[PDB]
Amino acid sequence: AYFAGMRPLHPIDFIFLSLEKRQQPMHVGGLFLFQIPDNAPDTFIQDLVNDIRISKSIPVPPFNNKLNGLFWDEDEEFDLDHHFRHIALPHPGRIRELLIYISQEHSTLLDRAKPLWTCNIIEGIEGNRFAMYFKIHHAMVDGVAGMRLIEKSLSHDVTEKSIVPPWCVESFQAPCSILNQRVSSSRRFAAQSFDLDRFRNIAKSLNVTINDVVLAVCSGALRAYLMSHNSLPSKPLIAMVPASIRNVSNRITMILANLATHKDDPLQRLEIIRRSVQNSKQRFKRMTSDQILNYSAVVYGPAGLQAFNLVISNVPGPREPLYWNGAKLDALYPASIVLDGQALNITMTSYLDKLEVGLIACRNALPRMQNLLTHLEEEIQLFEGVIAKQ
Amino acid sequence: AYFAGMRPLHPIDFIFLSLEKRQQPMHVGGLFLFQIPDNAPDTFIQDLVNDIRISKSIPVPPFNNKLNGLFWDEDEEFDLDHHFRHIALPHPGRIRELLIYISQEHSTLLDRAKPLWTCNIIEGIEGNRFAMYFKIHHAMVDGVAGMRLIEKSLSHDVTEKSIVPPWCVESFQAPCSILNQRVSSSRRFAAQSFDLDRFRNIAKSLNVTINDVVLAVCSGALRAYLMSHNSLPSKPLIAMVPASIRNVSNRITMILANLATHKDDPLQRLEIIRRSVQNSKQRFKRMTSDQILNYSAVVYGPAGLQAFNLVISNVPGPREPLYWNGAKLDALYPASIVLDGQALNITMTSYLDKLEVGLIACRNALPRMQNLLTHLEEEIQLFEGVIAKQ
Ligand SMILES: CCCCCCCCCCCCCC(=O)O
Ligand SMILES: CCCCCCCCCCCCCC(=O)O
Repeated sequence: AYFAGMRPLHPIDFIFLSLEKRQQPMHVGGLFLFQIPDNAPDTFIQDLVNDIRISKSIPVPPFNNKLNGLFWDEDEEFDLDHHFRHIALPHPGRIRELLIYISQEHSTLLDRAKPLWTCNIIEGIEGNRFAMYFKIHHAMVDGVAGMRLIEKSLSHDVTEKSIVPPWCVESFQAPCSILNQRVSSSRRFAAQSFDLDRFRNIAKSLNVTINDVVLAVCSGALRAYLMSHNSLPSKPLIAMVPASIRNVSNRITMILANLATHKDDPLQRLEIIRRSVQNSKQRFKRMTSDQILNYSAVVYGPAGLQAFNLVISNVPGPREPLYWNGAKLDALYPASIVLDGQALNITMTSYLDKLEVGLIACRNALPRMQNLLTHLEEEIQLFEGVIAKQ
Repeated sequence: AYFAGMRPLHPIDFIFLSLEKRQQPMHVGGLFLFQIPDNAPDTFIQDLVNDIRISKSIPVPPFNNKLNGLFWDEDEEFDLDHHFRHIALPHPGRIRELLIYISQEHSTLLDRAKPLWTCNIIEGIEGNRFAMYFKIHHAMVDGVAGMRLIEKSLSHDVTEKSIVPPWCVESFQAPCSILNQRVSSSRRFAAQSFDLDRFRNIAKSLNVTINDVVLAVCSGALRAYLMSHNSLPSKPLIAMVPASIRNVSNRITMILANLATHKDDPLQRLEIIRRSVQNSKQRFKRMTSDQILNYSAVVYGPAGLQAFNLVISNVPGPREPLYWNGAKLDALYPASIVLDGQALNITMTSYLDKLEVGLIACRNALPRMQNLLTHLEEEIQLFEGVIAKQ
C-alpha cells in the first residue's frame, strides 16, 4: 500500500493543484436556493445549524480527505469552524446583495492544510428562502462529480428528516479581446434562472437543437455586451462549447466552435453556429480519464502561437426536485473557474426544466459584467420576436 | 489533433516540471568517457566538433521537442550555441578537476524556452581520453529511457564513421539524519568504476546475490562516512533499493529496505539487508505507466508524519562496447537528482562487467562527500578480507 491507507493523487487532481496561483483559485462552487418548508417553525434554520454545531458525526469521503505530499490522507481532527459559516443577509435580503456576497467568497483560496471544501449557510433571502454556498476544489470534483455528491447528500423525499450534516451522508483562429487578459483574484458572479421551454419552443420552430439556440443566445448577448464597451473584435469569437444540452454517467463532448459574433443578424449567427458545431473537427470526448486529462490540458494549459476566447460549459442537474430536511431545492447555480487569458466563464445547469446560468468573471477585466444577464434575456426575446412574426 | 501536431505532456513528464524549484533542478545526466582511437589524427576532436558546428542536420525527436503550455511542440529554429559547449581541461587534465567541472555544470537549471537538453564536449582528459556530459530533463527521460537513447545514437561497430551529430541519429521508520535536510542548488558529483567480478566473487562465496553485496557495501560505507562526521543515527537508515542488479525492456522493481547501518559487523549488516530485501512488503513495480507514476510520487513527493533516508538506483547499461566515430566508450557514469529532504542520491550502472557508481549530493549538506568513494573501496576490501580468512 501507499503509507498504509493513503491514495496517490490522480493526474487530473494534480493539474488543478499545480496551476493554482494567487490570482486564479482553482475551486468550483454551487449556489443552492432552498424554499423554507410551508409548515416549518420560525426556528427552522436556527435548529438545523444547531444540529450541525453539536453533531458528533464525522465527515465521510471525500470530505474527510486532505493533502499529504502527492497523496490523499484522512483528516483525523474535523475543525467545524474552519469549514463552516452561518450568516444572515441584512433586511430585506435582495438577490443583488446575495450575489455580491458570493462574488466576494468565490474569490478566496482554499487552505491546503485541511480538506479542500467550505460550506456557507446564508439566511434571510427574500421570498422565504435560505441559501447554501458550497465551495470545493476542482482537484476533488468537476461539475458532474459534484452533481453526484449533491444527489447523494440531499433527499428526493420531502418527508425525510436530516439526521447528520450533508458532508456525513452515506489552429489559433481566436482574436484578441478583453476576455483574454491577465486576471486578478477578485470575482464577479452573476446568476439567473431561465425557463428552458422558451429555448425548446425556439428550437422546434427553427428546426434546430436546444443547444444550438442556447449558444446563439449567448453569442448575441456577448456581441451586445462587447459592443456596449466598444470592444467587439472584428473576427468572431471562438468558444469551446458542448455538443448537446443533456447527452448516462456521462460528460458531454466539447467542441471548438465559431460563435459568429461579427454578424449582425440573429438567424445568421444561429446558422453559422449550428454548422460549426455540426462540422467542427476539434471534438474532445470526456468519457475516459485520458480523454478528460487531455481536455483539461487544452482548456487550462493551452498552447499558444489563442485557440479560443471562452468556454461555455454545461453541467446537467437532476430532473426531479431535491430536499433538505423538507426544504425544497428551488434553484442551483454553478460557479466555475477564471484564469489568465480567460477572464469570463459561462456555465449552465439544467434543473426542473429551468436553465440555471452561472456567469463568473475577473472583476477588473470585465466591468459591469452583470449586464450580460439583461443581454441574455433580450436575445431570447429577439428570437421569440422573429418567430412570432414568422 | 492537439494544435495540429503537438502532443499533450504525459502525467509523469508533468510531475518533474511541477516539482522543479531553484534549489532542486530536475534534470539527470550522463558522464561519458571516450578513448581516442589508436590510429586517430591529433585533430580528431577538433574535426569532430567542426563537423558538428557546420552540420546542416536537424535534431530528431526527442531533441527537437520543446514545451508549449501543457504540450510538446517542435523546435523550428535549432540554436546550437545554446545547447552545445566545447571546452578543454587545463593540463594535466586529472579526473579530480573533471568532476569539479561536472559538479558545477550539474547545478544549473535548463531553460524551458528551448528543448530541455545540453551537450558538453570536454577535451584533454588524462590518459588520451575525452568526455561528453549530456544533461537532459527527467520530464523527457528516466535512466532506462536515456540508455535507449544512448544505444540508438552511438554505434556498436568500431569501424562506423559518424556523419551527423548524435542528436540527429535515426509506516515512517526512517530516522532523522544529515541526509534529510533542505538542499541548495550547488552540487558535488563523485564518480568511480569498480570491477563487478569482485562483487560476484563475494556473492558466490557467501551464497547471496550481487545486489545483496552491493547494498551491504553501500551500507558499511555510509556508516563509516556518517561516523566520521559524528552523524550516525541510532536507528538504521532505510533506503529505497533495487530488488536485483539487472533483472527485457524492464525497469527493476524497487523495495523499501533496512540498511542495518547501526550494526558494527559486515556479515551482520549483509544478513539483515538480505532478509529485508527478500521479505519487505513495500515493493514498487515499474512496468506500467501507472506503476511508474505511483513510484514517482512515493520518491519525489512522499507523504510525511520520513519514509526513507535515500534512494539507491540501478540503471542497467549495455553489455557490449559502444563507439563514437571509432572512439571507444570506456566508462559511463549516471548523475541523478537531489531534492529537499534527500541530499544524497546513489545511482549505479553496469557496463562491460564494471559497476559505474555515480554519487550526487547537495554540496552544503554533505561536506567532503567524495570520501564515500574511499569508504566504498574499503568496504569491498573488508568483505574480501573476511572471505580470504574463511
Ligand atoms: C454536497 C456538496 C456538493 C458540491 C458541489 C459543488 C458545485 C459543483 C460544480 C459546479 C461548477 C462546475 C464547473 C465545471 O466543471 O465545468
Ligand atoms: C544521447 C543522449 C543520452 C542522454 C542520457 C542521459 C543520462 C541518463 C540518466 C542517468 C541517471 C538516471 C537516474 C534515474 O532515473 O534513476
